[PDB]
Amino acid sequence: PIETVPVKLKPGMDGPKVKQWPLTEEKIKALVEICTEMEKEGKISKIGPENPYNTPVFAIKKKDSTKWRKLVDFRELNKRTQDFWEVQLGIPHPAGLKKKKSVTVLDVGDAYFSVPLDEDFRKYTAFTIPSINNETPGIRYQYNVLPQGWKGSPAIFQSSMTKILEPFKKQNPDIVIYQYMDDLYVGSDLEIGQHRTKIEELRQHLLRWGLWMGYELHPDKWTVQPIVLPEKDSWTVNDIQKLVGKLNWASQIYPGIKVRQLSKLLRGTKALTEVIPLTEEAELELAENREILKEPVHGVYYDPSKDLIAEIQKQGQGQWTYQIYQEPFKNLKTGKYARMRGAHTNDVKQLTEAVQKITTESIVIWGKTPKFKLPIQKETWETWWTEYWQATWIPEWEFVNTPPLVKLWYQ
Amino acid sequence: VPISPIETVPVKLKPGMDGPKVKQWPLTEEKIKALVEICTEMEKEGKISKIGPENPYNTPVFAIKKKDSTKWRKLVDFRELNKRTQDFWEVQLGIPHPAGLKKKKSVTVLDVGDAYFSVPLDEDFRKYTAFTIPSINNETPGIRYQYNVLPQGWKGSPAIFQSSMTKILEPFKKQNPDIVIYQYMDDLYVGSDLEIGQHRTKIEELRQHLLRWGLTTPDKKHQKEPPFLWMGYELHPDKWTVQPIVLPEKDSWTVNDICKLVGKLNWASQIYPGIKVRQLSKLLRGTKALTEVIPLTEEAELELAENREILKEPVHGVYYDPSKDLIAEIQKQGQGQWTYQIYQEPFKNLKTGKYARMRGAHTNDVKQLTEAVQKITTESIVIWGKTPKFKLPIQKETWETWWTEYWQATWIPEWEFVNTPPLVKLWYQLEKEPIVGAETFYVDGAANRETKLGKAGYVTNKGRQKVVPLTNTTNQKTELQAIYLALQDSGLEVNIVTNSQYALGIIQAQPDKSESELVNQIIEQLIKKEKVYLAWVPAHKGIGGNEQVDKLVSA
DNA sequence: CAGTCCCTGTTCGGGCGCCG
DNA sequence: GGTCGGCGCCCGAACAGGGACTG
Repeated sequence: PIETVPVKLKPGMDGPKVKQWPLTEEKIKALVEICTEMEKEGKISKIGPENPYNTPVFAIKKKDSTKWRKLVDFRELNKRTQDFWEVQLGIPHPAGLKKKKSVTVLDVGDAYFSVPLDEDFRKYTAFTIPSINNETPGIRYQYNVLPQGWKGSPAIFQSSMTKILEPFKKQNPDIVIYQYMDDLYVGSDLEIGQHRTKIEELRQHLLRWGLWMGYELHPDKWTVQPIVLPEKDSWTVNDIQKLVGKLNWASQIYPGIKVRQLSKLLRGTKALTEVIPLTEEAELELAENREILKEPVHGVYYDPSKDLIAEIQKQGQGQWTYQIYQEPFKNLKTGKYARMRGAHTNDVKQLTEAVQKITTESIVIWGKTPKFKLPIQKETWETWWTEYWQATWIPEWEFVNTPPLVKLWYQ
Repeated sequence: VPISPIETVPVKLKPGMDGPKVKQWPLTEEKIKALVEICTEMEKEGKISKIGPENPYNTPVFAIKKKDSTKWRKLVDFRELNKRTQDFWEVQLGIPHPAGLKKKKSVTVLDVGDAYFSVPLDEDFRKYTAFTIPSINNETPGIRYQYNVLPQGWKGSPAIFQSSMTKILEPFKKQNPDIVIYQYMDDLYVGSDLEIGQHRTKIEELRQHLLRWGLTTPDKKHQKEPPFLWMGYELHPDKWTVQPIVLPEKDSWTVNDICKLVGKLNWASQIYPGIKVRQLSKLLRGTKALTEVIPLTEEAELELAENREILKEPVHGVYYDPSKDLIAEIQKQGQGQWTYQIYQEPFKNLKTGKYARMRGAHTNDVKQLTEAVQKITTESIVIWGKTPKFKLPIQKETWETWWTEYWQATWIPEWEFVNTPPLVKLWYQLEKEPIVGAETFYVDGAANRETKLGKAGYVTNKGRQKVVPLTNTTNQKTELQAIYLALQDSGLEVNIVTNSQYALGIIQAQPDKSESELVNQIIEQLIKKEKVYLAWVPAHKGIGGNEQVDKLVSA
């Protein structure tokens, strides 16, 4: 007995047409049980080949979670409805969420199943469930309610969500609540004890309206990775050549970097292992260049109209660095991850972990997901990444092949 | 016209166009008899109906003989209707494989006769399926029919029958859960661990459940005794094999004959191990005519004789046992060729295969081995839904050295080392620190875009020097030439300084094969060395001898 | 400064195999 | 003269995106 909000694609764009990739047995079994149960609850219904649209589907398990979770790769459908969840019914991003001491994530995707979907738009939510060894043809479905992982779902549910959070935001006006996709970010400066207590109050406050886990964050402890020069007392020809090359690359970001007095120490055709004393004019150029790296880059700020971009570099020994930017060399944030799950044994698991951590930070700081430049071969990533995904959203990515220049972001 | 028991599928046209209006082809008198004989028969059974002048649509039609039968097949040239019919999403995601089947007590195969003509078409769409049957006389106006069922040649016919068939089988497969029904078009592989008594009862229940919707299971295509002919294989109670493959024995080979040869060799490689089509595929490159005669090379004749000898011995595959682990073992065949075998018991192959794709201009065996592992992994998940355990001809320490030092993310699933030469290894290792007591070569090279002339040389810390003029070259080839010179004129341990990102990006990937002959010579010189340290410095910055050698190779 | 070109990688069109 | 859909392989042509050099 609920009225449906009419939704349309962006003008001049058809629906998504993406093939379903192979799934493992444990994933296919977990999807047949969930879809049959969701079909019994009227959430989805079977369809036929007259629907030319299709979106890939697979299953995940969140961190320390036994229960499987259905996940649809609506990235193509979200690109073709971008004018809806921005111009019409967007969500404001609180600039204070990134400043809180503790921020918790709540999977509230189950609440979207209460609102019906516009009848004309259900044709685009179509997805196919594959079978092992192609025993049976594709078992296709379409969504009758608000689908999880669709950017239009939190937009339509926003009005209903504000009225549920109103009794809680009144009693707690100092707590920041942000909604992104199937997730609800709740941040507070309270002590770690009473913070989790207020979370349980919000959990029971959501259970009485029809809605169970928790992932804790600490944005006040988020650190950045600056560019650092080595503190060597005896410099060789090879060290000075590596230092000049790094300062030459860094000069694209800090225009005040000079390498004139240091390059003068590399005049003769000397052996790389030969020790070179630093002149008086070179020692000052090195100390001054160390101070410019302490200064912030001039004219860097977040532009809400531009897209975020993330680059990741594999530094070995379980070390991974990253930079987020909108315009090249105008990095909004840098950092380095170390000792993640799969360190010293699995690179793909570490890369998957890094992307999820970075995307999480991009949601807390700017409320956007970046487009990643992944240091991996496409076929290597497209084979293993679903085995390690533990998030309800999926960022966009491309694949780069950049051999190491002068190790700019890690000593 | 009576109503079909099967629910119909609503089909539309693309917004902004109408039905087909094409003239009929001149048909032979032997095909005219075959069409009028079937058109008057399908009209009696309610499959096609007459239409008057109110149908302004028309499409061609012809006939093709059936294989090993005197019956004809009616095909419609719906190429103009398909370009206007709505797009469909095909539900056939792949092809089943016998290696994915599990051992069942009782097995039954049956085929539905005339499947398309037993599934109804949409009521509002029958008007666009209008065609004309030319009579024996060119002056006769001819008979005009329209389809009431799924035609043959329409792009929506296969998808509709597959989806309609699955909806009819769901109530049976819901009541009989332990019955494995492989559904591929009209072939129904039915198996069960039930006793042979209750098995035939369930088969007749299915033959009556399918009969309630217009689907006939004739006893002609019914199969009750092994070996079963299913999807082009021969299913025996304990093994399987492909149906007999016939290779052409032409004395003069054309380009199209090689494609038919390569096509059947790839089909044979799924169970016949060791098939190589490297030298035979080298005959298809740079050719333009399908009917152009091409002679067989000495390497192609040797590769063809080896594949024929493998096809002489009979090979067979086993079935999948979910109780025991899945093992996959790869071998380095030729230069750029890999073969693998997937099995659960030693020498009892589920299936075999080959990987020989050349990705990029510069590569090594570790890269190609990783690509092959990935191809096997995806293939394994399609057929069995799991990733096999790998036995790889590469040392554990070899792989550990590669993936930890590589800049790209790379990984191989749970694997173990098998000692089967040839082994995959890294042919040279670049040092991480400059070598003490090694001569330091500052190389550079430049060229001119117009004259295509350039120089390439080096300057060392011991005063050594060389410059070489180069003709018909580029800036990139000269910078590689300057490093090739430094390797030739140096000892076993040598430090090399360059300003070329392009050259450094190639050598650090540790390639062992390349499409460029200059790179292969750089590789051969790097293997001869004991310690090599490369280094990059920015150009035009007056750095060491890199500015002195930049001025020598300027012209 | 934007314009090329040298290089490499990806994507897609088209032939065959196989199945219904 | 020659129908549709699916999957696989092989090739070349067209597309494309980055780096060093030049008006």
